[PDB]
Amino acid sequence: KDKLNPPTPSIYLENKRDAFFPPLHQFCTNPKNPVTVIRGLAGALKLDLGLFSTKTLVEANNEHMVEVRTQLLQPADENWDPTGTKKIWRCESNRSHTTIAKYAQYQASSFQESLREENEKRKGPFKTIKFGTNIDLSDNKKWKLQLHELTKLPAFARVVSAGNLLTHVGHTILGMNTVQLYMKVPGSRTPGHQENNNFCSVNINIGPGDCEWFVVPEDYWGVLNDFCEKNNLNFLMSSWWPNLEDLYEANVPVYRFIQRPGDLVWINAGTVHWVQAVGWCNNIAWNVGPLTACQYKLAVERYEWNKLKSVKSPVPMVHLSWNMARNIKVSDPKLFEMIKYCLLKILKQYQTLREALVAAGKEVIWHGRTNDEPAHYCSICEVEVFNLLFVTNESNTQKTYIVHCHDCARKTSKSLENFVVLEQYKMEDLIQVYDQFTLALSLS
Ligand SMILES: [Mn+2]
Ligand SMILES: [Zn+2]
Repeated sequence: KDKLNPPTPSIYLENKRDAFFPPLHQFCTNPKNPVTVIRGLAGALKLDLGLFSTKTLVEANNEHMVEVRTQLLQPADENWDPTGTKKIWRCESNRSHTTIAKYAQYQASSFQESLREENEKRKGPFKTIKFGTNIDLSDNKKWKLQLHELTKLPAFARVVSAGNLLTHVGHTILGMNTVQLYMKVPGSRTPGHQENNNFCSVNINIGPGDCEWFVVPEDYWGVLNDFCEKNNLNFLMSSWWPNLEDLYEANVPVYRFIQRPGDLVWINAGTVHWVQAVGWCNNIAWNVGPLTACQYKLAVERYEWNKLKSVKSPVPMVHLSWNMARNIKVSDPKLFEMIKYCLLKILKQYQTLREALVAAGKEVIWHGRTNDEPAHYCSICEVEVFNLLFVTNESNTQKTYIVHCHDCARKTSKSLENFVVLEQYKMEDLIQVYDQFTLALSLS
């Protein structure tokens, strides 16, 4: 079917008016558009992409850390087993570290080398390449000019904004509400995935070369999960590169497009995607969480799925839900009902546990909290832990306060005799936040 190769939702910008036009924001967050390519974004805003060129990055912080992926240079849109015999989903990829200066040297000499090959005239086996990924641009003292340039974007796409759920978390989530950079050579691949907790993502290509993107809508993610399981792969944790002929056979639609320098790619919530560099280029990217029923729902879903799969959630959705109720006026009826429902479940579960502890003669110790204090996760199983923290007698004494969930504490100490129970929020105060959380009127 032609329906299996649909056109890319595209927007063509010419000037700042186009960029700040409110129907642009609405188009991107619309659940019917799995991806939006905003062409000419940098040119329309007069963004200086030069601030992210390799030459500029070397000057700024030449010893900055780069995560290296070593990969094979695969042909076109395919992925072959190392012997060149058959197309498979699993990708070979090995990890190491380097610096911006050292990777810059490789990026440049890579280009010079292919110029010489091009002037020499005249199934594998495949060449080996290196991809510089996940470069941390969180420090405002190291990247002042770079980060300031990105405040020129329209609000809905900024790293920080009043309408961004990740801004309301209240603390840093590295690489989600901070910027990451990528330095590439041709063939540099990002394997198949969904964003952390299904949050939207924003990506700008710095150039000078192009990237090629492959995209599948959220509601087909289960099909790809089966494919992984039938090929002995972990959908969430393994490196895989889909066989397009398999997807076509299974009637999965695939959006495919080219991202040129200055183009911005908006990946909508839960959209499955994978990417490869066509030329030599750098990219920047971060996450955003629009205030919509769709975004909140898909985020909660992935939060619960990660528990079943024993994978940590980078976004603490309990902590976030309470902050929304504390600080945000919500006027969408559907979104409001979702948050209210979740808070009620949290409150009931907490009341049940607390009464069980008291009925068994276990002391609950008032511990309170400092504000802007991040959410806590279990030091053993990495689940989010809210309000009641389980800490060993020894860790308490030393005031290291090393957090455990209730289940992990019980597994260690059958009657909790080795633990104390710390409480960060009074029940009356949580009940009030819940009771005063009501639907705001908006005529929009
Ligand atoms: Mn991504
Ligand atoms: Zn645990």
